[PDB]
Amino acid sequence: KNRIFVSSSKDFEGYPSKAIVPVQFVALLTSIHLTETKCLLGFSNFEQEDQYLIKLKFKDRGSERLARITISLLCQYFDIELPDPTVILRDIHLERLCFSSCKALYVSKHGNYTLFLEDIKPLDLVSVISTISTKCDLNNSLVDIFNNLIEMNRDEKNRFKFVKLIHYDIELKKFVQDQQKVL
Amino acid sequence: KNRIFVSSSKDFEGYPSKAIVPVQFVALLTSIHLTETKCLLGFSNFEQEDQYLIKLKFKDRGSERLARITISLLCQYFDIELPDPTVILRDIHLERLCFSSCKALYVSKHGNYTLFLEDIKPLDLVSVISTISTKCDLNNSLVDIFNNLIEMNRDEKNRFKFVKLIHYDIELKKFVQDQQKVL
Amino acid sequence: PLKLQSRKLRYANDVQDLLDDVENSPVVAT
Amino acid sequence: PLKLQSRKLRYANDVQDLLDDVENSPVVAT
Repeated sequence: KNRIFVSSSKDFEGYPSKAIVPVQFVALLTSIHLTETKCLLGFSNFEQEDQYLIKLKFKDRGSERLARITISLLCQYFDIELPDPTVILRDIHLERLCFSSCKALYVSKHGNYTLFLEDIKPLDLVSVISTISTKCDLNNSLVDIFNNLIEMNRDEKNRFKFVKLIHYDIELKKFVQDQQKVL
Repeated sequence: KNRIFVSSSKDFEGYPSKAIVPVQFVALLTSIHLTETKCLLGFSNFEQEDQYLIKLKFKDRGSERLARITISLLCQYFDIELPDPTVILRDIHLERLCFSSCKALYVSKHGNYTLFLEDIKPLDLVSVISTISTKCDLNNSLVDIFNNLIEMNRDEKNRFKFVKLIHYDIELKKFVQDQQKVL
Repeated sequence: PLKLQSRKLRYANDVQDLLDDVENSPVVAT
Repeated sequence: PLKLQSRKLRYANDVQDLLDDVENSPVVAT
């Protein structure tokens, strides 16, 4: 195929006013908005605010079920607690880091666009850390994302703090430290 | 609601010739059959053969995508390797134990029936072991399933062998041992 | 009232789709 | 030939559905 990798939501400024373009990006899951009519997943690389809003479209009950099961599995994979009906989650990153490799379809018309979900592959934090330590687009994104996350942690006013992560590992405490030295 | 818990596929003999009944069961994931038109997930409690065949229906591409993402997430959660197109997996248990709590809709007509997927909650093997060690329907099923799995391991002709599990843990080796004593 | 008309419709079609699916290609036949 | 007629149709409707969805309720408007 010819899937185009996007490193920032701003890339979408050079895209056609009316086209269907397969894209792919890497970011942290930051929010979920599940209703009975639609589902929007928000991701961000913190270049610090929501940036990518992916939509899971569904009209009938059969597809709604699939959307529900999808959200359920994604949340369970990241150890996110779900009450399963309008469901809303925000600033997920403040409590849990959820790196994700996502593939989407950019669909525009009249200059307006929507990113529809094609595939989402969660990335294990342990593998993310390892992948950065030992050692392309994916890796550049993972590095950039972690750097921003590092600057946000230094900033005293910013609500993001590693120590406040429900999964603050000893290994995470170790990677952050040895990661600031590079700075 | 009034979801009925089933402990065996044979229970479906007392069900209506034409009705929609919400059910729920616990079993191991044993097979996947993903095509471009349908998707069937096979589960078994090894009371030793496939027993529950759950279907994920989808007609259009939008719902097919959701089905794909669902299978992708379920497989990733269990560390199952997926090539992502007709996709087939069999005797998954011989390589990986994948306990699952599933909720389905029994839909019959003319005496024939189909179990459609409503929700699937994977169960961590570590939690399964713990839940059995420390210490209802769910627990009875988890115990029964593990007992059958234990007898299948004793049987020399049976292909199922704990030691051959890609995830044979030291803790798994320990739970099995201390579990045969109860027998 | 509008969020209810839609629900009823979606639920009503869902019932038919599932029943039709079982009629044409059951997973377990007798 | 039958598995292809279906594909073409499904893909063709998919394109329309997605474009129609963006036209009625875009997630990002300008």
